[PDB]
Amino acid sequence: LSEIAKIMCDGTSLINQMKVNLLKKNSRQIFAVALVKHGLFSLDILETLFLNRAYITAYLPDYKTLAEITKLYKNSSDSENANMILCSLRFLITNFEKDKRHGSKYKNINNWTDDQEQAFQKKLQDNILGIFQVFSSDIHDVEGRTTYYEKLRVINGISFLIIYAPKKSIISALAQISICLQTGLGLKEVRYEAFRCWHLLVRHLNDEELSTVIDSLIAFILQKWSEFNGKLRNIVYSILDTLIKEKSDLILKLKPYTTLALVGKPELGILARDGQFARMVNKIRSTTDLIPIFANNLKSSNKYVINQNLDDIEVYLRRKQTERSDITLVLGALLDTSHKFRNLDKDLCEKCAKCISMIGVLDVTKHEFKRTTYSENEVYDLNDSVQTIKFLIWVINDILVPAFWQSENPSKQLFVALVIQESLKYCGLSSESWDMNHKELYPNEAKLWEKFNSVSKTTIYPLLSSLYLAQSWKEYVPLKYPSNNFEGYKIWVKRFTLDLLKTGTTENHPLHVFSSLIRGSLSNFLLPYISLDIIIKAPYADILNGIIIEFDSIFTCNLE
Amino acid sequence: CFLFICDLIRIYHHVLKVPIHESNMNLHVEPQIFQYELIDYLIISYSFDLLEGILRVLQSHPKQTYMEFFDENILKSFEFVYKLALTISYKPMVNVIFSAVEVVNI
Repeated sequence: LSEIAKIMCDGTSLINQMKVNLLKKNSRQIFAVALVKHGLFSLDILETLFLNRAYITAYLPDYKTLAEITKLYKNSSDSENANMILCSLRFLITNFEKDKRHGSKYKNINNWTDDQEQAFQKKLQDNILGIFQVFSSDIHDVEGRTTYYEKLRVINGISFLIIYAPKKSIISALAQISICLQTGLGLKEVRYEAFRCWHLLVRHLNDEELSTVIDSLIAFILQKWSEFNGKLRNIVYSILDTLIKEKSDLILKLKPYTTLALVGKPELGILARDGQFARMVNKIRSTTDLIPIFANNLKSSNKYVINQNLDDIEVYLRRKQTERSDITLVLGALLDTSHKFRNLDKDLCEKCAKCISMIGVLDVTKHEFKRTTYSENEVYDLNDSVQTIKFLIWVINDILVPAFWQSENPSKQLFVALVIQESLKYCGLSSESWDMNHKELYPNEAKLWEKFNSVSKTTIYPLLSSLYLAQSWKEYVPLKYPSNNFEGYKIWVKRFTLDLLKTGTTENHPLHVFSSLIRGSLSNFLLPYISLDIIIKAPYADILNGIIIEFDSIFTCNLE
Repeated sequence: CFLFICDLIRIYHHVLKVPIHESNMNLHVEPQIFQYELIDYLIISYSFDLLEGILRVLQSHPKQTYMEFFDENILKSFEFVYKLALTISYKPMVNVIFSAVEVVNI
């Protein structure tokens, strides 16, 4: 026990203060978790450790957040002992139960508690949130402790989570952990067993899933083929085999594009391994105008997927034309590709231009599907409370969904969970949309919220922190002048904080404002929908607060 | 001649500190002229090559005629050019790399 004393002293005169700080760290650090896995689960022994060199208050209080992942980060044939120890550590999360005989009883034999078979379900689905927060902090931050040792261990642990997780906590942040493992695999060294993990996912997930993550992998593999060794190719083959066998309708009917590309890449032996697979693939292909399919694939942004799209589109167009023979949308797709590229990666832009070379000006009479407008539609946020419901669902479905899905932003998903559940109190009982005759009939399923329907119907954890922003409200000169001076991003932030100023009704506006409260273009999109309340009112303080900027920016210091 | 050409070089100091690499946006679509490239390349090089040749005629002059030329202006002007040349934050450029370092040798 004096080893910690020596370590702190090397850290001396205030070594007691050092011990206090280190104990504070160990409250949620891996100290409690690893002691639990090493010695036992007795909270009395935990107090004994709290008296090893002193520093016990946080024991009951700090029993949940970070020690959960700290324990999770060791999930790694004889270690079944460690597996049961860890699973028992998972059993014991409740600090009160730790104080109770449960404290020394949750490390019992295999036949552990059985009310835990649902209470423990609730427990794990709760701070799956926190442990994901931990791991994304371990991955997508700066991590001056780069140390992909952590990445490896976290991958091991999350794989064991696939080994043991209910559908609900799975989908709690399936897509998030997908992005985490995805950027892992993107990183060089991870792949060696990142693909192992991918296979572990493959062996048992779902049917509705196995879409929103698989194409990324497909693009990766059918793109980087050069730098794949023997055994990488071997595991790849196993993966192909699993793809063929355990979930065939997905590759054949629910995402056939991958099959198109891989077959058109003829150094793989798809027909050699399975000639029956080849038949079906080719049939469906020659059968349904692949142009809209490539259009949907170009709607996946990223980079690898876009490149695969471009190449395969070129090949298809070439062969079809050499023959003799909708057609339009690829052109505008490429337009956006280049437009985003217009500042990033000239090679991608040149690929878009090569596809446009194959196509070209063609005919203008041939109707161009360029749209007319978009949805800035309203739905009585004041009256017709049903239309207010429409208002909120419109807000969440329109753009909050992909942001809540495609964003690479750890903390923002916290607000996602919080305020989206706060919006989901309109469907708070899970069985409303889940097993019941209940007529929740939730709209805007979007196949993503539908993918999230159960995972958000009653997975609500409040997470409602926001404070101390009222007085400094940049409004009336503090806003018009700041925007006319510079900066503009913070100008938009301040303006949209007109809700923090004088809006935020607890009905809808409070949660709506606190939504982006984590805080970047979304500001402009959300901005149009504020001063209507006051201009209804017939208040004047916030009215001027807004109007000052909203009319001074008319010609605010041009020709700066 | 010498100073005149070093500060000629600082009139063409816009060469040896071209960036570390072609950025994702920086294009190589071009008028594709090797003309003014080779122009200024000959210029810069030949000029450093002056530096070389006349400075080595200095070194091969009688030892008597030495310190009469060396002032801190040599340090500062050649310091400008060296910093311009053996970049640690741009593209290095083997010829100028040569020349500059042999001036160090000088």
